[PDB]
Amino acid sequence: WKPEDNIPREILAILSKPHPNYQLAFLNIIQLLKTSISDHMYRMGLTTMLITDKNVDRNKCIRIALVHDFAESLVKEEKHRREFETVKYLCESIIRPCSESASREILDDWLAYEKQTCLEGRYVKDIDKYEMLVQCFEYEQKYQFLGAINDIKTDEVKKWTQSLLEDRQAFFD
Amino acid sequence: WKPEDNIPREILAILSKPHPNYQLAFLNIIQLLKTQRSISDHMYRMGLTTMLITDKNVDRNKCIRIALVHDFAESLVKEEKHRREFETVKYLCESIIRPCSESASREILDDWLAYEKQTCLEGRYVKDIDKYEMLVQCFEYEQKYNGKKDLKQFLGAINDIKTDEVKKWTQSLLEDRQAFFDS
Ligand SMILES: [Zn+2]
Ligand SMILES: [Zn+2]
Repeated sequence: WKPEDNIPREILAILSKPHPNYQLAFLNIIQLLKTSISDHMYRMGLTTMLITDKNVDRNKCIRIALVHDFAESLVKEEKHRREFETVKYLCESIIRPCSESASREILDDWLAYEKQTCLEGRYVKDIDKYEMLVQCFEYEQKYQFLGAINDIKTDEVKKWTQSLLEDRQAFFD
Repeated sequence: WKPEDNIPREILAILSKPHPNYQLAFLNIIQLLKTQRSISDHMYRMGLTTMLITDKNVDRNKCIRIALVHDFAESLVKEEKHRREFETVKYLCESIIRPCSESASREILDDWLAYEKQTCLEGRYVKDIDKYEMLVQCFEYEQKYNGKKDLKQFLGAINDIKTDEVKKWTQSLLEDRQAFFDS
């Protein structure tokens, strides 16, 4: 495989020339965030700000909730590896040139989500799930949840889902 | 006028309710921000753009937050228009953010204030980037043609940028656009 087979032809052309415009190349690879996971990650980022837990840097939480689904855009056993190498490629062939801190921190936050070596990654995955719960509920509000209270880690988002389920039982009747 | 006018009823029902689900209501308010002048997508591309700041003297966390909130007063939208957005941010904070995270309320209010009215370096950077990506938009559009172009959005860009770093980005971009038109 090759982690450029999905990078468009002309962005590849932009980066290959010596000392390219890595910023426009980024704002182009991102101006592709609409296929719409851009809204998804943005909404999750805004949601992270509501964590009561004192043991939280919600800034890293936003970082995680802004970069994690942003990997599966290009790209399982082969996946969460080759996704790792495409994140590697974006970090070291786009971000590392014109940004020192960002390449490192971005990769390690992507891992912090894709291995959950941090409480923030756990919160962000909890949110990727609980927002979808909200969406299923607000959908059937015009007319499936699957044990998802078990499928939540943290106690805080567990309580969020508990409130959501109370509202479910209110609605149906 | 008052901000409650520009708010869907379903959410107000979620709110004048005993044990209101403030998180669900916040998620609803966020889920109807998908709309452009999408603005959720605009703020997301902003959020990932601001991470490309290398002015070591900048809190890019506050940058990402200002970016992700600076245009959030937009479900509730002629000097009084900014009055309405200010009262809107305040209404959303005192009545939706305070009742579930008292600190996030004063974080969001002051991040929005740091943007629209400038207060920090992070605000300057986020504003410069809202202009920069619009410039990228216009250039890609102009590229999909032989030119014209659509000068008028470019006349005088390097003067609407306040930071050195984004001035540099914009200089590179204007160079490449002149290269396009030299063909
Ligand atoms: Zn997701
Ligand atoms: Zn903006």
